[PDB]
Amino acid sequence: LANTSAHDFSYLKFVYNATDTSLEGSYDYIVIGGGTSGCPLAATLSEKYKVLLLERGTIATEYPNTLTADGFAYNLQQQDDGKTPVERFVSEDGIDNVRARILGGTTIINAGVYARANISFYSQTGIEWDLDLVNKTYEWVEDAIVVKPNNQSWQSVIGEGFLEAGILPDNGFSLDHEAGTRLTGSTFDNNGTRHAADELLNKGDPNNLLVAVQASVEKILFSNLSAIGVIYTDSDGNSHQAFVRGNGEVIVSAGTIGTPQLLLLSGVGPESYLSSLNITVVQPNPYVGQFVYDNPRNFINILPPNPIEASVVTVLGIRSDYYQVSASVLPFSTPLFSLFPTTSYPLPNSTFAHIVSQVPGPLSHGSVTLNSSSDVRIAPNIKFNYYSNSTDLANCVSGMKKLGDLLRTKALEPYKARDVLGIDGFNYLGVPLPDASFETFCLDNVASYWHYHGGSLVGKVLDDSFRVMGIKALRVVDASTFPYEPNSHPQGFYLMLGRYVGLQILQERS
Ligand SMILES: Cc1cc2nc3c(=O)[nH]c(=O)nc-3n(C[C@H](O)[C@H](O)[C@H](O)COP(=O)(O)OP(=O)(O)OC[C@H]3O[C@@H](n4cnc5c(N)ncnc54)[C@H](O)[C@@H]3O)c2cc1C
Ligand SMILES: *[C@@H]1O[C@H](CO)[C@@H](O)[C@H](O)[C@H]1NC(C)=O
Ligand SMILES: *[C@@H]1O[C@H](CO)[C@@H](O)[C@H](O)[C@H]1NC(C)=O
Ligand SMILES: *[C@@H]1O[C@H](CO)[C@@H](O)[C@H](O)[C@H]1NC(C)=O
Ligand SMILES: *[C@@H]1O[C@H](CO)[C@@H](O)[C@H](O)[C@H]1NC(C)=O
Ligand SMILES: *[C@@H]1O[C@H](CO)[C@@H](O)[C@H](O)[C@H]1NC(C)=O
Ligand SMILES: *[C@@H]1O[C@H](CO)[C@@H](O)[C@H](O)[C@H]1NC(C)=O
Ligand SMILES: *[C@@H]1O[C@H](CO)[C@@H](O)[C@H](O)[C@H]1NC(C)=O
Ligand SMILES: CC1(C)OCc2cc(C=O)ccc2O1
Repeated sequence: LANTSAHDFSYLKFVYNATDTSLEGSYDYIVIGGGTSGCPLAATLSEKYKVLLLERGTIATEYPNTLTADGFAYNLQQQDDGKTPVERFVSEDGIDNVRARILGGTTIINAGVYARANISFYSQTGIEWDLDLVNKTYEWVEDAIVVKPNNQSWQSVIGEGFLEAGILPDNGFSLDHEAGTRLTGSTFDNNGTRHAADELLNKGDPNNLLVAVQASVEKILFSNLSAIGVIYTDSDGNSHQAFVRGNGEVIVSAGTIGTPQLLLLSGVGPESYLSSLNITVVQPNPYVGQFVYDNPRNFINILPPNPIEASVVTVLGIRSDYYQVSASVLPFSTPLFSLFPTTSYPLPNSTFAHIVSQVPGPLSHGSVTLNSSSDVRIAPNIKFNYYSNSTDLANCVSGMKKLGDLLRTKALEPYKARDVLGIDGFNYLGVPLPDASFETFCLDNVASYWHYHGGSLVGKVLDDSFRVMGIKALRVVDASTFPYEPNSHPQGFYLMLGRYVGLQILQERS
């Protein structure tokens, strides 16, 4: 595991403004999106080959509140001016949400929880994974940016509570997604310093890796149909081109939202849809931007009568049908955008525990469609269809019942306002817990867990080597690739995946 240490910006020695036309030319690899998967992918490829990583956002030093645990709230409170590390959006379901716009991607703005994929996930996918290498790649990530968290009083309360509520066994400290209660890893260190995917660029070869920031990739260029390069615009609005050469490849790592958007803008997607927008079809595929998922977050907020210490989430309660955590949160008068599903939600006057359950899968899905047929800076439309699938609603009911059981534990009893027998002894911010009343509560108070995925699925858009079917020299590696979560907290899987696929590409080519 990593030690406590300052965020390592050594890689800035090979980070350039996209305004620099001398970045234009031929590379072995172009990676689109310097995010969770993109950074370790570009770093891994750079060991042997000339790599250009293109990121639309700027560098994290521009936004210092990205670099500490106590800055997390600030980035969600900050208004979206088009340059900030948090890009705000609202799904067509009406649920507020955010995505990253910064070098390091969503690892620079997230809640830092680190876990490995459920070990059953690999065989569920039917992909022929090299499982030894998957595990070597987790250790490569974890040695760089993951710590064993110190004890935090609220996380310890919640962990005792989960165990008392029957979320067994006690797994102690473990990175594994397994049934029961555990302390997991964190990408915040014990000093509260954020570590992130951008630090994995420090593993790249500084003679082979170049990173362009404020590089907005607008189109994949095509040739036996092959990807050959990209068009990208800089912060001044000028256009630039970069190309791959020989046996090289373009990899799209622009995320659940960015990947399908760029594929559609490039003419890769459903024929009738693209034809309807007068976008010339390069490669018809009915599934680009289809099977987009957002695992529901359902929650209560308790307001203890005595202050609790704020905490980062480290203690997880895992069952097959729900994944539960709690954060202890300082009061604020500026809302954290997407913490609550709309801007019309009460402000907390005192410290509160946000007590949460996540629906696995989920089975409900929607889509990403273009808002503009030309401008990548215009966010696409996204709809998740929360609770359209009744299995999802059934699983939320089970989770909400378990949060009921948690509020009844001796662990939580000291946080009640009134020493009465029932959970009405708590004071709530927003809607308290109440099968039909649990269904209404699930449907009406749903928020994003922020762990959205899909839009470029393996088995739909991609083959088992993450290649776009029908196109040579084009891959996709990010959270657009899988229809189900790998675990409760997927950043660990997607960081591993960038390097892993990087290694498969180098092997394929060797
Ligand atoms: C607020 C929040 C909290 C979270 N908390 C946790 C947690 O604690 N633990 C956890 O495991 N998971 C957490 N997640 C989820 C997890 O962090 C993400 O699912 C994962 O990081 C997604 O990785 P990605 O590579 O698919 O996307 P990203 O990391 O978002 O990378 C995509 C990159 O592409 C760039 N980009 C997009 N389009 C273009 C373009 N056209 N040209 C150039 N660049 C482009 C973006 O700016 C971005 O940097 C959280 C998510 C959020 C939003
Ligand atoms: C890139 O250069 C422009 C001036 O041409 C400036 O406005 C911008 O802030 C620079 N971006 C970065 C990331 O340095
Ligand atoms: C990979 O690591 C996990 C623990 O995360 C372990 O259960 C599993 O046996 C390992 N698998 C292999 C193939 O080594
Ligand atoms: C962490 O500290 C808390 C004190 O609140 C203690 O109860 C808990 O047992 C500790 N956990 C471990 C694994 O040491
Ligand atoms: C597509 O172009 C044709 C002209 O060839 C026009 O009739 C039609 O309205 C256009 N559709 C859109 C959505 O631009
Ligand atoms: C792990 O994934 C497998 C297969 O997809 C599933 O059967 C199991 O419920 C998951 N375990 C947990 C604890 O989520
Ligand atoms: C673009 O987005 C807005 C809301 O975000 C939506 O209401 C509008 O109709 C969208 N346009 C298209 C063409 O999808
Ligand atoms: C829910 O999802 C499964 C696919 O995983 C499907 O069999 C079923 O039709 C869906 N249920 C509903 C209510 O649509
Ligand atoms: C549990 C979850 C979703 O994640 C982490 C988190 C942090 C804050 C910080 O102020 C507030 C709420 C919150 O919620």
